[PDB]
Amino acid sequence: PVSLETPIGDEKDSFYGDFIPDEHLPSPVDAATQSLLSEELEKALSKLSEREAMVLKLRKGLIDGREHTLEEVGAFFGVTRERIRQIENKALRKLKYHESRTRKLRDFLD
Amino acid sequence: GRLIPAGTGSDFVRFTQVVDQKTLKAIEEARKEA
Amino acid sequence: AEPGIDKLFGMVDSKYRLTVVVAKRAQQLLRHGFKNTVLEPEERPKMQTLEGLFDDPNAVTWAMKELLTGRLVFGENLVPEDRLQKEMERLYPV
Amino acid sequence: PQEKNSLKDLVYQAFLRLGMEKTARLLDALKYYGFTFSTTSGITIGIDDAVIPEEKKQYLEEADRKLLQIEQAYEMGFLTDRERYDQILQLWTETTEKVTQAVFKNFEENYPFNPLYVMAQSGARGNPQQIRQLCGLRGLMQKPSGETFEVPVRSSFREGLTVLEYFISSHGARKGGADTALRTADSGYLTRKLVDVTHEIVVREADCGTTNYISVPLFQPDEVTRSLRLRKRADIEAGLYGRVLAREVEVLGVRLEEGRYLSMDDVHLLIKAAEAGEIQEVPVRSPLTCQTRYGVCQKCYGYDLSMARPVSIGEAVGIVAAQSIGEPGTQLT
Amino acid sequence: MEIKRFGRIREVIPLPPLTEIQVESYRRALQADVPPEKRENVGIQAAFRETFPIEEGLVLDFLEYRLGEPPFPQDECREKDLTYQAPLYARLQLIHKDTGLIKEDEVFLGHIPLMTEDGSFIINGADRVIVSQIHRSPGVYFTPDPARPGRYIASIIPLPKRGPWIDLEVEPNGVVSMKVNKRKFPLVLLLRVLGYDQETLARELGAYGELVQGLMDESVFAMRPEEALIRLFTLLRPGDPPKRDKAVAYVYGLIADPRRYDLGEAGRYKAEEKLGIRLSGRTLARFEDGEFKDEVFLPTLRYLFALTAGVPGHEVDDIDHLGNRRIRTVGELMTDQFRVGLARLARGVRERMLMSLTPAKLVNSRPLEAAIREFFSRSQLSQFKDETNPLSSLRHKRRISALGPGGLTRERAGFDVRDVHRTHYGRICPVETPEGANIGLITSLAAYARVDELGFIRTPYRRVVGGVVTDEVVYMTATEEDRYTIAQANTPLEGNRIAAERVVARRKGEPVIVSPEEVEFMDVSPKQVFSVNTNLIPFLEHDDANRALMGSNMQTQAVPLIRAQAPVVMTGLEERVVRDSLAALYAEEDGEVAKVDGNRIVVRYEDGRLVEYPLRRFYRSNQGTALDQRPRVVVGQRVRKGDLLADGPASENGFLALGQNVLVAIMPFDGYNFEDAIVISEELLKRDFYTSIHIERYEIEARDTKLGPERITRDIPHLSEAALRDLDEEGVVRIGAEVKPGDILVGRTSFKGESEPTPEERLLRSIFGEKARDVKDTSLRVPPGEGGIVVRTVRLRRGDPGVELKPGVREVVRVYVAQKRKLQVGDKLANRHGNKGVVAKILPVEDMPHLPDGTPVDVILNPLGVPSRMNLGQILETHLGLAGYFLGQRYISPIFDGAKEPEIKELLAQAFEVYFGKRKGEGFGVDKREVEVLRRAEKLGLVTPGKTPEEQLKELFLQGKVVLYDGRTGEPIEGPIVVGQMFIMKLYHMVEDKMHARSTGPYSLITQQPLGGKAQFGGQRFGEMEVWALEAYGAAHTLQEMLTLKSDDIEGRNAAYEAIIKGEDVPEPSVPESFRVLVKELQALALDVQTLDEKDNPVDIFEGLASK
Amino acid sequence: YRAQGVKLHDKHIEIVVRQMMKYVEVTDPGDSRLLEGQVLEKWDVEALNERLIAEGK
Amino acid sequence: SDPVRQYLHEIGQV
Amino acid sequence: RVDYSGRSVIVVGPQLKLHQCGLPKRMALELFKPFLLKKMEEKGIAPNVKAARRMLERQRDIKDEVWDALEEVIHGKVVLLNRAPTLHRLGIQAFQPVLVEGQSIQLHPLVCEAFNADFDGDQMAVHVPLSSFAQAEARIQMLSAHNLLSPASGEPLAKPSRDIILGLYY
DNA sequence: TATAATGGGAGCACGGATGCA
DNA sequence: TGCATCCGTGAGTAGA
Ligand SMILES: NC(=O)c1ccc[n+]([C@@H]2O[C@H](COP(=O)([O-])OP(=O)(O)OC[C@H]3O[C@@H](n4cnc5c(N)ncnc54)[C@H](O)[C@@H]3OP(=O)(O)OC[C@H]3O[C@@H](n4ccc(N)nc4=O)[C@H](O)[C@@H]3O)[C@@H](O)[C@H]2O)c1
Ligand SMILES: [Mg+2]
Ligand SMILES: [Mg+2]
Ligand SMILES: [Zn+2]
Repeated sequence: PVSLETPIGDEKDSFYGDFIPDEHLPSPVDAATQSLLSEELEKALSKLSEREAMVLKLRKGLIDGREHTLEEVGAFFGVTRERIRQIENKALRKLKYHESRTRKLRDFLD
Repeated sequence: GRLIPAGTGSDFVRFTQVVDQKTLKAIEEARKEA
Repeated sequence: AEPGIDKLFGMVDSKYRLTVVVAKRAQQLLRHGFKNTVLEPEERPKMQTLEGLFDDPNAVTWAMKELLTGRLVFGENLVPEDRLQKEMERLYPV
Repeated sequence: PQEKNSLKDLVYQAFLRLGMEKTARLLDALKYYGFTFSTTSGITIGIDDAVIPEEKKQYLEEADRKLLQIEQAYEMGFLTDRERYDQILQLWTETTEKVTQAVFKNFEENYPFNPLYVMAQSGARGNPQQIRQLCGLRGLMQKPSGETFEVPVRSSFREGLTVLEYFISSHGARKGGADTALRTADSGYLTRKLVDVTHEIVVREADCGTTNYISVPLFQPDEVTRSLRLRKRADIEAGLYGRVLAREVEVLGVRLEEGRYLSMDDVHLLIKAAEAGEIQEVPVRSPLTCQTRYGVCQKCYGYDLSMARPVSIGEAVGIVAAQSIGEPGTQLT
Repeated sequence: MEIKRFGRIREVIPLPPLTEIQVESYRRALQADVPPEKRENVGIQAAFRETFPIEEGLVLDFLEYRLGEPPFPQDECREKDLTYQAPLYARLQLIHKDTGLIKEDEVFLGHIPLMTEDGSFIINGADRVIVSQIHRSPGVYFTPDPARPGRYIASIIPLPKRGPWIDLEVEPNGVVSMKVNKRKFPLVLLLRVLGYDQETLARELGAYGELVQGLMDESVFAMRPEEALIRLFTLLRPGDPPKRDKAVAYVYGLIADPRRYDLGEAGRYKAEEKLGIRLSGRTLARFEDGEFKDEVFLPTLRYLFALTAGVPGHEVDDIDHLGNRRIRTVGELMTDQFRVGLARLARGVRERMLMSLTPAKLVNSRPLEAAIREFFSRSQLSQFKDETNPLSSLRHKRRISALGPGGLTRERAGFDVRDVHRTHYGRICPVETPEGANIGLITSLAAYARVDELGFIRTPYRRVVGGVVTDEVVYMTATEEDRYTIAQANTPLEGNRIAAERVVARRKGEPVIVSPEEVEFMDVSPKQVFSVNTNLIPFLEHDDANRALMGSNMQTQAVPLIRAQAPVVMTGLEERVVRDSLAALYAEEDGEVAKVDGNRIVVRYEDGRLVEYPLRRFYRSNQGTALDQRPRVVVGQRVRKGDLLADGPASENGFLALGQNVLVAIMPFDGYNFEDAIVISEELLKRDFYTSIHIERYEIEARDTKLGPERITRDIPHLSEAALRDLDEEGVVRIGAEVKPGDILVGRTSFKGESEPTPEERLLRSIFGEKARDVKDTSLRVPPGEGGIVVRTVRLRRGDPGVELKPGVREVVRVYVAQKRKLQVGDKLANRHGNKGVVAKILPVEDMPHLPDGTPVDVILNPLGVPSRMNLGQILETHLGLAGYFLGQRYISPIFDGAKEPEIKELLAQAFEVYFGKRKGEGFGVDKREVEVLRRAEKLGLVTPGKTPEEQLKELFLQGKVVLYDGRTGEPIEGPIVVGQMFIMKLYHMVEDKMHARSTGPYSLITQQPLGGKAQFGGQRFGEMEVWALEAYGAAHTLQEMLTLKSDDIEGRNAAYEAIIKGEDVPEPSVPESFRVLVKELQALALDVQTLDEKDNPVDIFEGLASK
Repeated sequence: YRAQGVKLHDKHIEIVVRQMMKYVEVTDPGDSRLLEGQVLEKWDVEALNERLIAEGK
Repeated sequence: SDPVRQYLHEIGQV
Repeated sequence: RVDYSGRSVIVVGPQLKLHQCGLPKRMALELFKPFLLKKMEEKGIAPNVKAARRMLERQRDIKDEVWDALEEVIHGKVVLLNRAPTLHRLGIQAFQPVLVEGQSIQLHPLVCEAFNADFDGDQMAVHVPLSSFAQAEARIQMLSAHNLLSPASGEPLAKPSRDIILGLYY
């Protein structure tokens, strides 16, 4: 490796490290984007029923961070795993419909 | 990175409040309520 | 020069106090969507677009013009902060 | 005729009387008409606009005459080497002055609308020295060691320098450049020092209620120490203007109350009073005497000099001081 | 058109080859054109002879070296980012004296960089110039002791890094003290080591009263030279065991060993000449027959004593005399680094000798290659070459730096070395120096000056014998020049004889009036006092030095123009510059032009051989100015030897063309020319004056990574055919394509990092049923404000012929983008007199001030720029330009010898006839407007009352003033205006390059603060002084924003951005990151920093993250 | 400054000069805890001194 | 002052 | 170093009012960019913020709607101009930007003396005050037309000079 | 892991605060 | 008490 303190200018005013960007911390734009994405997903999940939106939220990990299995979400709502699978299917279907009309979430696909 | 104690950051001028007469009387009658 | 700046300075013991008043008032206008303004319809700050005259979006232009009218009361310890904010939220929700 | 000083005074008076919105308007009008007329006025520079006064030749010839009277007096032993060199320097200094006066008198009498003359007189551009070098002689040049050459530069930039003259000039040019270069750093360092020592000083309160004050002398002992003379106007202004009176001052029938901020007019009045022998010194509130902790007070500081009105509490007067002192720093020779 | 040249002075000799200071120096260092046995002990030959033989295999010796041919030509070297260099081999014989063994082999020492034809190097693809270095000549000097007036210091100075400075002083106590390596000690002791006895010193130094008594010490003469040697060694080296052979070795290395201690050949000569002695070698003493024998010390101490005693013929030394300061050219510098690398290679040799051995086994050339590579790449004196125009390169090569390794540091240089010394005359230009912090530290070699074999700068003079000026020209150093009365070059001559009974001359720089009987020498020319640049300023005698400096320097900043012209008024150096700068192309022998193409010219010479000269076409210089040669001859044309085949960049028919000749009016215009700003006519754009070509080079790498290969591809995730439109099949933009900011130059995809999607990503991917790709778009795009036409694309791939990249790199693409830049607002213009300014207004032709015949002016310069600046050369240039504008001719008006007013007036009169008479014959009389203006001029004293209108207009014209109508109105400008032709250059500072803004962007790693500079998309520095300005206004919130929201408060800038795009008010700022950094760095220093609340409780600004 | 034609108000210089005088040196501790030759701010020693005058110390 | 010299000395004491 | 800042070459502004400065469009688009995004969303110009930014990324995707929008964004707002070295407080001053074509910042004549600015190739830096508070400070306290007198001597700092004096004298 | 080897090598200038004559 | 020593300091922004 090379030293971050390697001089740049001819006078000693300047370090090489100083021309090196930080790629780790999210830019203000990045942060803003994930914010708008959480808010837009939340806007789109309110056009569902509380149960089907909760099913998608528990299935994709938006709730506790973990993505639950169909048997677990079906055990949570007290229904059959096939039933919760179908509630999931119609939820996702309604989301695709509202998306098709509103155009709102498309831009976030990069 | 604090707000300096001079100009608009002075303890002399910085706590100054603005309120319009409508909101002012609206509060004034509410504190005259109790 | 900001219109009426001399009178504006006339109003306060310290110019920095003028600045604070104007800034806070503009925060209020911004928060309440201007619905709380002390300006009459014909006193409203205007901006000329392509289409036509629209309300001036600049809240500080507004706040200053308001301050010029006399309709605003400024000072220290006029009213508890939470109470002011709540009475304003009641009077002009948003 | 309106020149730099008259216009500056107009702006100041208009500030005092009409306020800053109006003065900004006046400034823009002055700007506009000034530019407009300067376009059509026919101001230009040809080589013939640098006018060599005939007198120069005479003044030169005469110099060469006295230049002999010194030389001879060296050979005969009446003059040392030092006294001779010093007499030559004095001669050429007085000659340089002579041809300057010649240049400007010639302009004023025969060519009052000459571009160089107008530019210099108005304050638009140029000072007498630069005009002299253009028209009269460049004058004396300095050696690298700093001591002056015996031979002046007789040429003007109009006439053009000899390569030897030119080379002689370059020493001074370079010493001047290196001096500027090395001075800006010392000025910078000084400024940062002053800022660091003064930064916490802010106007924190309207009055510290001190009874103490400083007395601004309106007179100074002369270098002859023969008598006391009135200080220069600007010195008095710089010590007085915008200050709060520490005590009531009664002069010329006018009563200046205690607590009064001295206007420029109040100051002029006091000066005229001192001229009439009614007062030799003015009691005044000062940061020197202020009892405010961590800064000064409004009364002790006086005017915010930028607004021509009492300073607003909260103003950082320390930084303003350090900057006000530091800024001219590169101009000190 | 016709060229009239003024001036009486005839130059007896032409200007010396202008780059010879580089060319000859390096030619001499390498000695490549000499057969190995015929080489002298100068140069890298000196290096080898000094390093070898290597003793204690047993002995390794050096026979000869050789330089091979360059493996690649120059253009190829620039293409592939290689170094233009030749292989270096050395024949070495390893000898064993015990074994009687001899093994002889030619070893490869690596490569050495070659200078090109023009005096520059190509180092890793970029052109570099090695700048010469002025310094104190080695030798023996005597300066006054600043502390004790009446006492002196003798100083013995060798070459840089050639051993210790030694000081001989006479101490207050009376004993003479020698100072070496910051250790004082009685000189007597060393004198005893040298074999001196008390009687010998009493003999020699006795002549000078009481001093030698201070030199006299009993105990010292008591002990033998051996004992005094060991005593001295114990004085110099405390703690080192006082063994005698150890002491001998050390003191030998210090004062004797030629491989350790070296005076220059310059230092040798100087010591000899000052002390009036003869030096056997280049060292202070010798080792002969087992003992030390003196050379320098006694003569030195002698001179010191004699000086102290006030003995005649002994004087102090001016250290700023150009006899005591010498130039170290490229050859000397490179040879010095060669000497270093070779000494290291030799340490490696000796080290390897102690462990079946040949030379190739004993020798590692890595340290040598490293010393050379380090000198050329990373030295301060090795400068990225200034090729903006050809003159800039020429000037670069002729630079003299007081800076660099083995020289002064900035701020450690007082007025002394920055000064113009009297001895600079004809040697170093008194004018051309940088303004600002480097003033006087960087200078330029004078036009006629030469650096001699000893490194001293010499200027030519003409021998004058008995008032007769011969054509014999002697080149003198400053010390030699100090002997003579030298007449000025403009001294009147009838034929070869001095025609004046009083002549202006110089004796030791002092101006003096003498007789032709007293004149020993005479100046060759005034040209010799100034640099090459300063010599291109007409009427320079009428320009104040400070502005002349600016014009002089700004000429090297001129951009080559597509329509470029030579000045209407030239000094006469314009052709020699183009010739020596190797810009243009010339015919080698007499001949006939066979073929002419845009790309190539083919010429058949007398001999009959058919020679093909290829032309460099739209090549990008270091500075991005376009360098290209254009054919100046047509098929079948008969050419002589030296005739011009092709014009280079910024050349018009082989004359230096740095700019344009425009018609100027000097007059204020509506504030648009306020404070040095300039108003120009739109017509200038219409005819493409001031239009310049610039080429930018963009580069991108695809390298092997751990997550996959990066690759150049047209297939870029989530991009429209709109976006990929101009991309070729491989992903690289096609030649000819116009690119604008945001456009793709080269497509590249990189494998995505190690990541798991956040729940939002998962849900989103579910909603759209689009699988997230393995790669992301890393494509090189045109940066903000850049772009143009793509004129070239180079591609280099791994696995391809003759191609090898840095380890890990699969492929490198370089795209070239050319732009034609019209003159625009903010671009910088300047004349040769140091009048400079930016274009603030471009007026339509109908608004320009115009002559009565309808001709509009091009440029309006403000007269207010003249009087305080005192540069009138531009005024005279303008008058001469008016005259030459109507006569259709150009002039050569050399410096200090050139067109005076009366001749300018003659030309102006002739011009007036053309200007006016044409109109009078066309059936037009004077205009009512002209009558009004004439009335005004009459009142101004410009014209004589009573004369006709035509006569008065002529009277104005002879003053270079014309009636000028206002384009806006048609009313005349109330007074008459100076209008004429001026030569104005467009400089390298273009607002296109400097305009930059940033909203948010990259942040620094540690500080979390915005990066710097346009290229990094950086933020402006708001530093201590600006903060002070905000404090002084008492704007607390603006300040707090600068300190937090707008820089390193992470939460704050994030929140601020989000809130601004939502239309919310900006949030209250929080703790700036650099403060947390300060706290943690202070914790690292074992100091506990604690932010507290008003109750003196700890406040956590780290929000729990750092506390267990 | 006057020599160079720079008009500058006295009070700016007076503020800095005031800072130059900010400190004092103890020539006797009296009843305080302070040491002879100790340097400190004039304000602090004035406060202390009036506290000790209030105590009768 | 110079650690190598010092260590050399100490070494030389045995 | 700070965000929301730029720099360019200054050029004389004779037409300008004392409180105004010429600011290039290309610069202003970047300096006020987030505001321009919000405004582009309020108007029809983009579905949302991200589309607006993407549309600003490529220079050929930019249309006059965004220019008029940017005009609406800066209305009433000021920017700070700064020239180094900043010797006294007047080395930073506040101006209302007038958007101009071309890449040079246009500076008012009467402020040159205070900035020690001239047209020989000087450059200035621009800063956007973000908050209503920063804008209040900027417009009331720092605005060019509000500081006419030297805090140092009390004499007019912004005053006729050069060509202005020349013409009035003439 | 065993012949014996035993001490390095390069390298301006001013003020202020303190230590030493 | 005064001479000598060690230590710290020497403008900004750009840019590279
Ligand atoms: N310097 C190189 O190594 C180099 C490499 C490659 C090519 N070139 C060419 O030479 C020109 C650059 O010359 P230099 O930079 O070496 O020297 P110079 O001062 O004469 O440069 C001319 C302009 O560059 C600007 N500059 C330089 N240093 C600057 C600093 N520290 N701050 C701001 N600007 C700086 C500047 O614009 C110069 O123009 P002027 O000298 O006429 O001054 C214009 C105004 O700028 C301000 N200013 C200047 C200088 C300093 N120190 N501070 C300032 O504030 C003032 O307001 C001034 O009125 C290139 O063109 C290239 O061809 C060199
Ligand atoms: Mg400038
Ligand atoms: Mg200027
Ligand atoms: Zn007070």
